[PDB]
Amino acid sequence: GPLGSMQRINNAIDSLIGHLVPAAAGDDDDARTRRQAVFDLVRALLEQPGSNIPVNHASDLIKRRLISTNPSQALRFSNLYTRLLALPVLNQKWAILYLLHQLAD
Amino acid sequence: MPPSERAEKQAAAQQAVDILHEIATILNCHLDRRTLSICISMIENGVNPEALANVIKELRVLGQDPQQLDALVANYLAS
Repeated sequence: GPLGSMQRINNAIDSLIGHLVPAAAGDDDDARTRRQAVFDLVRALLEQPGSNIPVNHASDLIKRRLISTNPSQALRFSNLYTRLLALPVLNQKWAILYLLHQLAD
Repeated sequence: MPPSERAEKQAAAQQAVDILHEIATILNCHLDRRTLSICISMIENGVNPEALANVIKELRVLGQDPQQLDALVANYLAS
């Protein structure tokens, strides 16, 4: 959970908003009002309960997606996934892969 | 944590971004390294990844659609 990490999460949200919403990134009153409205939306979105995500779950979703979209790099993804799992960093690898699967296009 | 382990973990963190950005490219996620690294940070701090994916989608809409950004502001001010 995000308990105890609110400061670091909000600092990241500030960065995201400026990077992805240029009209909300400036120093004038209107831009700063837009930033506050966007910030409040992001906070609300991150409170939404979401689904029961059960891990090989995201990687299995990504692989089966990649046989339809773009089969030429299915093997490449599988080798990348294996490398990632072996790294001594990141405690939430399943969730980062879930994020990528959700943004896959 | 001794210097050797800190250095190894910092080097592995950089490889993690390289690997995850190549995966993101294969999947056509349209994420640059900056946005990926922010997302990694939030997820490692406990943020729900399905919610974060919605956040990215909505920020993209707001950044491309002034109508929706102004509608968001109107809703915010009315609260």
